[PDB]
Amino acid sequence: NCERTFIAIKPDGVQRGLVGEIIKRFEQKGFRLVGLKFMQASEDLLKEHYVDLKDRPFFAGLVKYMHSGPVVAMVWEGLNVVKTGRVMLGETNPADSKPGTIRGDFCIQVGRNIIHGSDSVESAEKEIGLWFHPEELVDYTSCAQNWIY
Amino acid sequence: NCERTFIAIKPDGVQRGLVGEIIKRFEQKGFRLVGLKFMQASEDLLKEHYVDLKDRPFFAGLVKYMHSGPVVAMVWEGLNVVKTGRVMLGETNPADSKPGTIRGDFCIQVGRNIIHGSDSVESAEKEIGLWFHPEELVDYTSCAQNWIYE
Amino acid sequence: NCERTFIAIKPDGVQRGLVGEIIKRFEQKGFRLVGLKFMQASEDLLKEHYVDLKDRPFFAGLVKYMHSGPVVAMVWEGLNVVKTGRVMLGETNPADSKPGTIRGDFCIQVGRNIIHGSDSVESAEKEIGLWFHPEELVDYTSCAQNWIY
Amino acid sequence: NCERTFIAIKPDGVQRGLVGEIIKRFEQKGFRLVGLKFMQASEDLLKEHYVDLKDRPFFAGLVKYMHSGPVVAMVWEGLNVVKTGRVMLGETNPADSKPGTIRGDFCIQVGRNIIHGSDSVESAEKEIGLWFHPEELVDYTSCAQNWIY
Amino acid sequence: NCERTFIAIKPDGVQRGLVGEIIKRFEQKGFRLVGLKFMQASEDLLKEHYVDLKDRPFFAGLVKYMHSGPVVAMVWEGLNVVKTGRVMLGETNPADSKPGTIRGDFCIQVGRNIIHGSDSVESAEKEIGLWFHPEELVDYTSCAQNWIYE
Amino acid sequence: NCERTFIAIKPDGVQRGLVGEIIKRFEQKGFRLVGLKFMQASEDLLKEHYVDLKDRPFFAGLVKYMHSGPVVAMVWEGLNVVKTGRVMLGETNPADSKPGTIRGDFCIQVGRNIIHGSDSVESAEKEIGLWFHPEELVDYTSCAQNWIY
Ligand SMILES: *S(=O)(=O)Oc1ccc(-c2c(-c3cccc(OC)c3)ncn2CC#C)cc1
Ligand SMILES: *S(=O)(=O)Oc1ccc(-c2c(-c3cccc(OC)c3)ncn2CC#C)cc1
Ligand SMILES: *S(=O)(=O)Oc1ccc(-c2c(-c3cccc(OC)c3)ncn2CC#C)cc1
Ligand SMILES: *S(=O)(=O)Oc1ccc(-c2c(-c3cccc(OC)c3)ncn2CC#C)cc1
Ligand SMILES: *S(=O)(=O)Oc1ccc(-c2c(-c3cccc(OC)c3)ncn2CC#C)cc1
Ligand SMILES: *S(=O)(=O)Oc1ccc(-c2c(-c3cccc(OC)c3)ncn2CC#C)cc1
Repeated sequence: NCERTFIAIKPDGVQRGLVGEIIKRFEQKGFRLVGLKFMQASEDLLKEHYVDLKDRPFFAGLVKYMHSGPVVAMVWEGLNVVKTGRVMLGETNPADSKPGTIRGDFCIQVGRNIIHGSDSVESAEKEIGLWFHPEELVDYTSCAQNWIY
Repeated sequence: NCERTFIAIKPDGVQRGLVGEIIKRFEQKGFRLVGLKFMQASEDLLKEHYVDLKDRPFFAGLVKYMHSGPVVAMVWEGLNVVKTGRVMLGETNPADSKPGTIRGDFCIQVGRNIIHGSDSVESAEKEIGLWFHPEELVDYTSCAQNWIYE
Repeated sequence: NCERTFIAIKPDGVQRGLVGEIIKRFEQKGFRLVGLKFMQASEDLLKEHYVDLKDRPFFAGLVKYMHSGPVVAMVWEGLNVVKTGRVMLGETNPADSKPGTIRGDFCIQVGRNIIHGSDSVESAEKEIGLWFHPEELVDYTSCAQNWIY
Repeated sequence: NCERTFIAIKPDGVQRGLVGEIIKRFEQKGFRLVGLKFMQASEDLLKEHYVDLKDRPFFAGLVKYMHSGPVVAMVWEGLNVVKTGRVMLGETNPADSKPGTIRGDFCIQVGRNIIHGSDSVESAEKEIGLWFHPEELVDYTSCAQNWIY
Repeated sequence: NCERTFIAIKPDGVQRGLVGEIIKRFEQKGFRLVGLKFMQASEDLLKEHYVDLKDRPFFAGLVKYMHSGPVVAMVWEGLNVVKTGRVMLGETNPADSKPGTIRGDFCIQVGRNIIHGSDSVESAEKEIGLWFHPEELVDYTSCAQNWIYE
Repeated sequence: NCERTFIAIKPDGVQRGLVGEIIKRFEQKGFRLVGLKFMQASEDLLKEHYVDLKDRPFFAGLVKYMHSGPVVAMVWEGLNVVKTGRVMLGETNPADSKPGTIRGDFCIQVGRNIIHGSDSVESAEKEIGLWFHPEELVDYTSCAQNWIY
C-alpha cells in the first residue's frame, strides 16, 4: 500500500516528447508521485543499475544509449505499484507489448523502448537508493487517498 | 442489436473527475446513451442491486462506500453492449484489469473500483428496472447508426 | 463560491457524441457536478426557458430543434461558475467563438450550437428551478476543495 | 526495418470522424507515413483487394459497403509494421478486439469495422501496388529515426 | 455550407507528428474532408502558391523549407470554413497565436509554423485548383449534416 | 532562442493530477525541457522567490499555500519561452484566463492557481539560479530542432 517502484523515462522517450504523456498515466491511474528529477546519468550509475545484464551482447550499446541523452528519473507510490507499473509499461520488448501499454502505444524496437520500471520490490529499493538521495523523496498525503483506498 | 446494459460510475469515480472520461469511451465506441442521472443511492436500493453478494465479508462496507457519495447511473444500448461493456470496464479487481480498460487506466484497489457494469442480459434488465423508471429511458435513432450497424 | 449555473447539451451535442467531452471540461476546470439528467424536453418547458427570445424570427425553429432529440441537463457549482461557464462555452454564435471554447472547438452554425449556459445568476436560478426538482440536486464536498479554494 | 503495410480507413471510419484519431496512433507509435490519399474506391478495385473473400456469403455486401463512401488509403513504414499494425487495429471482429486497439476503442459490429490492415508482407506489397502508383509513395527520413531505432 | 478551403500541413508538421492531431481538429469541429493527399511539392508549385510573397526577404528560404520534406495537402468544406479555418490555425506568426489554436498549441517560430490555410474564398479556389485535380475532390453527405447545419 | 524560463507546478496542481498534462503542453509546443525536480520548498526559498509581493495582503497565505505540499520545479528553453510561456499559462488570476491556457482550462480561484511562470528574462535568470544548482540543468540538442527553427 506504501510500496514504491522506480520508473525511468529513457533518452528516446524524452527526445520524442513523451514525458508528460507517461507521467499522466501514473497520475490518472491513482499512484502518488514521490520523486522526480531530470539528469544525464553517468556510465558508473548505469552499469550498477543494469548490473544483472553486465555480460550480455547488447550491454555496451545499452550503457551508451542510456548515457546519450538525459532521462527523467521517478519514484511512484501505491498498492502493487511495482507489479502494476510493469503491466502499464508493457513487455520489455515492444514487439510483445499490448496496445494500451506505454511501450505498446509509443515505441517499436527493443533497443529504443522509452521507459524502465523495476521488476520487483527488491530491485525497486536498490534502484531508488541508487538514483535518489533520501532527502529528494517527498512525503505527503493525496487528497484523493480515501477514494483510491 | 438494441440490447441494453446498466453502467454506474461509483462515488470515487465522480469524486476523482472521471465522469466525462468514462462517458466519452462509450460514445466514441458507438453505443447509444439511453438513460443518465445523478443521484445519491439509498441503502435499500444498493442492497437489492448487490443482493447476490449479501452474505460476503465486504458487503457491509460495499453498501457504505456506495452510499457515501453520489453516483452517475446510466443505460447504454447496442450490439452485445453487456458483454463488450464489461470488457471495456476491465476485470472487477483492478489488479487484473488491462491497460486500455476503464478500471485498468483509472483505479488501483478492488474496494474503490470507480464503475459497475451488468454481468448479463438478465442482470441488466433487473438493474435497469431497479435504477430507472421507464419514462426516464429515452428512445431515439443515432445519426451514425447506418455506419455503426449494417 | 456556492454559486450555480445551468448547462444544457443540446440534441446535436448528444447526437454528435460530445457529452463526455463537454462534462470533462467542467470537471477538469474544478467545478462540482450538482445535477445531471437526460430528458426529452417538452415545448412548454422550452418556451418558458427561451421566453426572452419569444418574438424573434428563429424562435419557432429553436423550439423545434430543441424538442427534436434528448438533451443532457446539468447543474454545476463554483466561484463565478455562471460567468466562467459562459466563457468556456464561447460566444453563442460559433462564428465568433474562440478555439479552446466548447462551441469554438466543436460546432459551426448558430442554429446548431451544441450547448446552452445561463447568462446570469438570476437566469441560472430560474433555469435550475425550471429544469430540476430540488430533490434531484445533490449536495456533497469535493475531496479537492481545499486545493481549488 | 523499411517494411511497409497498407492501411485503409473504411467509409464508416471517415463518416464517424476517426481519420485524425487513427493516423495519430500510427504517428505516436513511431511509424513513418509513406502514402496517403482520399478516394472513392471502384468495385473492380475492391473485388481485387478482397479477392480471397470472393466466395463468402458477405462478399457482395462488403463490396457495397466499401463502395458507399470514400476511404482514406495509407501506407506506413517501419519494423514489423504489418504485424504490429494488425495488433494496433485489433481483431477483425470488433467483438474480439481489446480495449486499446482501434477497433476495440471505436466500433461494434464486424460489418462496420472502420479500418483495414494488411495480414502479411506478401498481401501488403500486393495491396500497396494495387491502391497506389509508385510516384505517390514519398521517401524521407524521420528526424526521430535515431531515437526509434 | 458548400464553401471550401485549402489547408496544408507543412514539412515540420509532418516531421513532428501532428498530421492526425491537426486533422482531428477539423473533424471534431464539424467540417467535411473533401480532399487529402501526401506529396513532395515542386518549387514551381510553391512559387505559384506563395506568389503574393514573391519579393519578400524570406521568400527564397520559404520555398526551400516547403520543398525540403513532404506536405499533407487538404480540402475542407463547410460554412465559413475559410474564415473559421484561419481562426483555428491561429495567427501566421506563432508568437501572436493564442492557446487553443493549432499554431498556438504546437509551434514557436514563424519560419517553422506547421500549417497553411487560405486567407480568402478567392485564394481558396485558386489554391484548390493549383494543388488538386477536380477528380481528386470527393463529394459526399456527412451523416451528421442535419445536426451541424439547419 | 536559447532563452530559459522557470515554470513551477504549485501544490494544488500536483495534488489534482496535472503534472503530466502541464508538461505535455510545453513538449508539444516545441520547447526543450532543461531542468525538472520535485521538492517541498522552504519558506525562505518562497519568500525570496515572491519578494516583489512581500508587502501584499495575501503574501503570508501565499507562502503558506506554497509550503503546504510539494511542487514540480522546471526550466524550459526556446525562442521567447518566457513571454510565450506566460501566454500558455494564461492570466495570473484564472478569472481572466482564456480557455486553451493552463489556468483557463484547469483552475478557478487566484489563491489556488496551479502554476507559476517567470514574468521576464531578468526574473527567469534569478528564479532559475534560486531553484536549481547549475549542475542540475541538462544541455542537449532536440532531434526536432531543425523543424522547430
Ligand atoms: S530498459 O530498462 O528496458 O533497458 C533495456 C534493457 C535491455 C534491453 C534489451 C536488449 C537490447 C537490444 C538492442 C539494443 C539494446 O540497447 C541499445 C538493448 N535486448 C534484449 N533486451 C531485454 C533484456 C534483458 C533493452 C533495453
Ligand atoms: S462494483 O460494482 O464492482 O462494486 C463492488 C462489488 C464487489 C467488490 C468486491 C470486493 C470488495 C473488497 C473490499 C471492499 C469492498 O467494498 C468496500 C469490496 N471483493 C471482491 N469483489 C468483487 C466481487 C464479487 C467491489 C466492488
Ligand atoms: S442555445 O442557448 O444556444 O439556444 C439558441 C438560442 C438562440 C439561437 C440563435 C439563432 C438561431 C438561428 C437559426 C436557427 C435557430 O434555431 C433553430 C436559432 N439566431 C441567433 N441566435 C443567438 C441568440 C440569441 C440559437 C440557439
Ligand atoms: S476490412 O478489411 O475489415 O473488411 C472486411 C472484411 C471481412 C469482414 C467480415 C465479415 C462481414 C460480416 C458482415 C458484413 C460484412 O461486410 C458488409 C463482412 N464476416 C467476417 N469477416 C472477416 C473475415 C474473414 C468484414 C470487413
Ligand atoms: S505558411 O503559409 O505559414 O507560409 C509562410 C509564409 C510566410 C512566413 C513568414 C515569414 C518567414 C520568416 C522566416 C523564414 C520564413 O520561411 C523560411 C518565413 N516572416 C513572416 N511571415 C508571415 C507572413 C507574411 C512564414 C510561413
Ligand atoms: S503564482 O505565481 O501564481 O503565485 C501567486 C501569487 C499571487 C497570487 C495572488 C493573490 C492571492 C489571493 C489569495 C490567496 C493567495 O495565496 C494563498 C494569493 N491575489 C492576487 N494574486 C495575483 C498575483 C500576483 C496568487 C498566486
